[PDB]
Order: sequence, then structure tokens, then C-alpha cells
Amino acid sequence: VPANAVTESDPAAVALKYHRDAASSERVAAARPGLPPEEQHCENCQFMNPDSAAADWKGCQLFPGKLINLSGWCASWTLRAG
Amino acid sequence: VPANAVTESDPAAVALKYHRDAASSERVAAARPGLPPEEQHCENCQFMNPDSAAADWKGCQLFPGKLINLSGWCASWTLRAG
Ligand code: SF4
Ligand code: SF4
Repeated sequence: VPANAVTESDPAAVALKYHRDAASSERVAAARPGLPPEEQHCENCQFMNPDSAAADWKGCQLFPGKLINLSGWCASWTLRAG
Repeated sequence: VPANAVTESDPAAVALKYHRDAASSERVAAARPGLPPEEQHCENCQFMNPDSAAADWKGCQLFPGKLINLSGWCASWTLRAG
């Protein structure tokens, strides 16, 4: 929707395996540590920028100037510190 | 040197912990799998774009339009497939 939203065809997105819907991602296979794969989303990711965008479209450290979907996922998923 | 070279102060670089010289990085601590930390550099990283730039300054999938140093390192280090 937002013109600056990261596309799944964007080369950097493809490299990272980003998907607007975490259900379409290889997260169960990646088996990244921190939380069960099913629980892994941009919403609880360390690199997500909540002070960026509006609504479901917040920002991400790996995609400067662009917006990821809070329900998405990518291979760099890291549980938000706290 | 190249105007498009990724700076260590660049926000995305800081997030990823990128360092022009892999010796200045937290690679021994990160203990990423694939090759001994000492052996980890952009030169043997999966996301490095060799067909981009010239000399020591080649490209990287995580830094679109920018150039990383082949001797560098960042937390996303992944041994080049092959
Ligand atoms: S690093 Fe995190 S916030 Fe960014 S696209 Fe990936 S899963 Fe989402
Ligand atoms: S992902 Fe690889 S090529 Fe890119 S800055 Fe990092 S260590 Fe270097």
C-alpha cells in the first residue's frame, strides 16, 4: 500500500527472504532461535522501527527509507531485546 | 574512499555491526557458524556482490547502492554457498 513499502521482489528483500505475510516465509525451516517460528514476526523483531510509518506498516533497519509489514518475516529475524 | 561506501556510522551499518576492517568487529563473540571467526570476511560472504564496484570495494545485498570493503564484516555474515 504505502509507496515505500518493501516489495517481495525487491533484490534486498529476496536476499533476506522477506515476506509481507510471515505465513508465506521459510521461518519454520530457518528455525531461528528466540521464540517458536510460529511466533516470529516483524512485530517482535529487534530491527523493527516502531517510530516509523503508521499502522501495520512500520520501518526496518535493514530497509532504509522503506516500510515492512508488522506481520511479515525475513531471515534476519532476531527477538526484540527488551 | 568511494562516495557510496557504507560508513560505520550509517544507521543500518550500526544495526548490523558492520566494520570496514573485520578486525574491529564483534565476530569472535558473534561466533557465526560456517568458518572460524578469524576467517569471516565480506570476501567469503553469501550476500557480497562481486559484480559490483571495483577493487576492495564490492557491493552487498543488505546495502543497496552502497559499497562494503572486502575485508569487512557484519553480523549477517553467512558463508558463500558455492
Ligand atoms: S529484520 Fe525483522 S523487522 Fe526487518 S524485515 Fe526482517 S523480520 Fe522484519
Ligand atoms: S552481509 Fe556479508 S557482504 Fe554484507 S556487509 Fe555483511 S559481512 Fe559484508
